[PDB]
This record gives sequence, C-alpha cells and structure tokens, in this order.
Amino acid sequence: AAWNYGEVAGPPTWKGVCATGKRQSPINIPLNTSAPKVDAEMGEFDFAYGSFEKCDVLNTGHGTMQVNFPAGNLAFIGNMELELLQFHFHAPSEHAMDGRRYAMEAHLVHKNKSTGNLAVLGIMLEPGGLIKNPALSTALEVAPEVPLAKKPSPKGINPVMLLPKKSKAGTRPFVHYPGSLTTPPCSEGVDWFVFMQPIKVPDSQILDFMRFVGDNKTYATNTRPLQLLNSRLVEYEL
Amino acid sequence: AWNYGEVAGPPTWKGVCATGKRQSPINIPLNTSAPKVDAEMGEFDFAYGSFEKCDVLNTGHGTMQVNFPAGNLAFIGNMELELLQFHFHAPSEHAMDGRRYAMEAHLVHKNKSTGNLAVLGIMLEPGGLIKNPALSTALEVAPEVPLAKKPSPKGINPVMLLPKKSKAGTRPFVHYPGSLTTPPCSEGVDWFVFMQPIKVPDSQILDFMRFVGDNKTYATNTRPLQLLNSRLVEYEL
Ligand SMILES: CC(=O)Nc1nnc(S(N)(=O)=O)s1
Ligand SMILES: CC(=O)Nc1nnc(S(N)(=O)=O)s1
Ligand SMILES: O=P([O-])(O)O
Ligand SMILES: O=P([O-])(O)O
Ligand SMILES: O=P([O-])(O)O
Ligand SMILES: O=P([O-])(O)O
Ligand SMILES: [Zn+2]
Ligand SMILES: [Zn+2]
Repeated sequence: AAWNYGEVAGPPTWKGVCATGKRQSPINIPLNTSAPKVDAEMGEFDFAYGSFEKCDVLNTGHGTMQVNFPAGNLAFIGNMELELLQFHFHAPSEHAMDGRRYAMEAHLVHKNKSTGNLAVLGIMLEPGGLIKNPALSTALEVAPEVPLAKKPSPKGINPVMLLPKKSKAGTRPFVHYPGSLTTPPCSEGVDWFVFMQPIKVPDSQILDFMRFVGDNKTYATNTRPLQLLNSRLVEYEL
Repeated sequence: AWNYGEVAGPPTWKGVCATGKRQSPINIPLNTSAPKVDAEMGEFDFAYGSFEKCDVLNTGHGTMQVNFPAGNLAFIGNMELELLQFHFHAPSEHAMDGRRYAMEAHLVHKNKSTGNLAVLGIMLEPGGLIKNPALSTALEVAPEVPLAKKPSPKGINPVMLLPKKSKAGTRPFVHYPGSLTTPPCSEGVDWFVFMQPIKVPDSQILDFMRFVGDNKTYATNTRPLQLLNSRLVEYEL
C-alpha cells in the first residue's frame, strides 16, 4: 500500500482568507536563484526597543507563547515607523530559503504606524549556539504552562536580542514582501521583513520550545505550509 | 477555534491499523493508583556484538534502519530473541504517565523460540554530553535516496542503545502484547519497554528530526498513542 506520517492536519482546513487569499504567508524565499531580484531600496533597520521592562508572557493555546510589550518600542525602516506589539515563535521556521526551513523562526509583530497595516519582522533560529538567547530563555521560563493564562515577566525582556547581528558592512540583509498572518484569520495586508542572517541558539532552547509547543508532554511543531507567491515579487535589501 | 493539529497520516492508515484492539504504542502507567501486575520474567541478558558490520537502509518513512547479521541475542523469560534491526521515532511513541520523550529507539527481534516478532523500546532523553555512537553512525551512513541501503564502514555497537544496569544490576522494563506501529500495524508483537531512558546530546535529537525532514526541515515520525483496551501491562521493576 502507500502511507506517510504526513503533516499537521489543521492548516489545510483553515477557512476564509486562509484558503482564498493570494498574498498569504509564509513563502519560499529564493537566494541562489539566477532570476534577477528587485531591490527594496528601503535602507537599513534601526531599533529603539527601550520600553521592554514590564512584559506579559501569554500562553496562546496554539503552541507558541506570546510576549506582549507595552507601547513605546519602536523600529524604523524606510520612512516607516513600526511599533512593537508582541513577539512569538514557530518550530520549524515558517519561511524557507531555497526550500530549506530552519529550527525556529522568531516573529516580532508590529503596528505599522505609517500604513495602518501590521508589519512582521522574521528571524531564523539555528542550532549551534553557545549562549542561551536571553529573550527566548525568559519567554520559556516565565510562560504559563496553563493554556490561555498570561503572567507578567519579573525579568526584563529585550527584543533586540532576537535580531541578527550587523554584517561587516553595517547591514542586516532582509527580504520584504506583502503577505498575511500565518494563522487564522490569515488577514492580508501585512508587510513581511525576513532577515537572511540566522541567529545561532543552543539546541537545548529549540528542544525546550518544541516541548512547550507539545503542552509540556511531547515535542511538536506549529508551522504553516508554504504558500504560492502568485502575483507578488520579493524585494531584497541584501 | 482552529489548530495546527496532529500529523494527518496515521488516522488514515487502514487494515489492522484501524481495526485492531491490540495496537501500539500505548501509555505505560507508572505512578498510577492501579495495581501493577508483576511480569515475573527475570532480567534481560544481552549478548550483542560490539562492532557489527551492518547495512543502513533509508526506510523512506522518516527513520533510517540499521540491519544486523545474526549473533546478537537477547535472553528473557526463557526465550531467545535475535536482533534483526534497529530504527528511531521522534518524539517517543510510547508515553509514560502521558509524557513522551525526545526519541525512542526500537530494537526489533525475532523470537527464535516462537518465530513471532519482539520489539525493545528505549527512551532517548535530551541532556546528554556524550554522543551516542550507534545513533551517530546511523545518522552518518544513512543513504539519502528513499528505500536505498548502504553498508556501513564503521562497526555498530547496539548495546549502546540500551540503558545501563541500575545500582541493583537491573534494567527494569514493562511487557505488553502489541503491534507494529506502522502499516500493516500487524499485531502479535511482544513489546518490552525499558523504563530507564538514555541521555543523548540535543545535537543528535535535532539531527534526527532533520533526517526525518529530509534535510530541509524538522519533522516527526511517530504514531499517536493507542487504547489499552482489554490488555494488561506487566511490570518488571
Ligand atoms: C494581533 C496579531 O499580531 N495577530 C497575529 N496573528 N498571527 C501572527 S504571525 N504568526 O503570522 O506573525 S501575528
Ligand atoms: C518487518 C518489520 O519489522 N516492520 C516493522 N514496522 N514497524 C516497526 S515498529 N516501529 O513498530 O518497531 S517494525
Ligand atoms: O550541530 P549542532 O548545531 O546541533 O550543535
Ligand atoms: O550482557 P548484559 O545483559 O549483562 O548487559
Ligand atoms: O551476562 P553477563 O556476563 O553480562 O552477566
Ligand atoms: O540540555 P537539556 O536542557 O535539553 O537537558
Ligand atoms: Zn508567527
Ligand atoms: Zn519503530
């Protein structure tokens, strides 16, 4: 006969824009493509994440924990101003780079003060890290095991720590594209910025997270399959 | 109200897979308020070679599969089990008081007394500071092409996939009648599950999850827990 373990059963049954939209996330992000690449001409991100003491850690009942920030944490790119709302994680990564996913993907979700949209910053987490990632760590420690339950972090959580390090040219290369939320209702009009430089992380933390995703009784994943690019193009700021 | 869910594959599996009342894996109650019936079976005695020349196969269903020659014998309850092959599942397929471990190793045997299959399950825990060399070689030698096999250059010591003897010289375990955990999910299999996990490095658990994801993602290859039904788990603690 013919059989597999297959993928998680839920995502191909999500309704509304999840099924109908044509600007859905995530997507494959070509790198080693011969195909020529539209430059984003947006310049480089600058971060003003200061108001990061006093955080809530929330158990979404959807695998990941969610760190909620108070107003005042700002990032700038192009002329646009981005106010940080929350961050969370996916394992394995949601976006892919030439077909290949990573151990985790961090999602920093912002209100886009300039467009009225949301903007999601996306960072790849790789295994190999010698230092625990402090933001990830605290998110792991504080996160209520009871689902739906949220409780305030006693430690401060610096979300800049989820950003890749600057290159040997001042930059943090990224791709930009219009897409959606990767969970229901998958609303569109989200600006996606996926950085190309992964951050290394001790394997303990990746297993700790997949453990959290598995209700602390197994190891599990919380990722959506890749979606068609369709009419879009991806903008590179390499 | 929406979710990611469990993998979509196993609930569709047909045959005995879907109809059997004696299926694996199951939950192994330890700290329960129910009486534990002792298996009274004695302890395992292992005579496994230390540097076996093995074929490593890519099952094309997640795990690689290490095949052995004859000579690797496990003795229990006055029976002779011979090792056919090992492979892995991530997370563990058995649970223990509801909880699964990072991986489970399955050492499959032919009961030479009976001719029926027996499987030994060992939990693999993260935390380990020492690379387990059997899992290591199995990851290294595993052919990339599905259903292909390649002989290993290095010997494999399958005893490395078994837990150390305790302070009292035991390797406590549980015994129950079950099935293959993959189609045809044939029943009549004797399951022995060791209570003591082995620590392996987090690197290797991830390597394995990577293999299951065919080097492009991180996946699992575990069947969901089954109902004990009318069955009894017997204990050798
Ligand atoms: C209010 C809000 O931020 N909702 C989100 N839903 N999904 C997100 S994701 N995984 O696509 O970044 S963010
Ligand atoms: C021939 C044979 O042994 N087939 C098996 N299929 N699944 C196995 S498991 N995971 O239940 O040990 S063994
Ligand atoms: O090889 P590592 O990146 O899993 O330590
Ligand atoms: O050879 P063993 O069964 O004592 O390890
Ligand atoms: O069978 P033994 O020699 O390991 O006790
Ligand atoms: O190193 P640990 O935290 O995975 O046991
Ligand atoms: Zn997300
Ligand atoms: Zn198995």
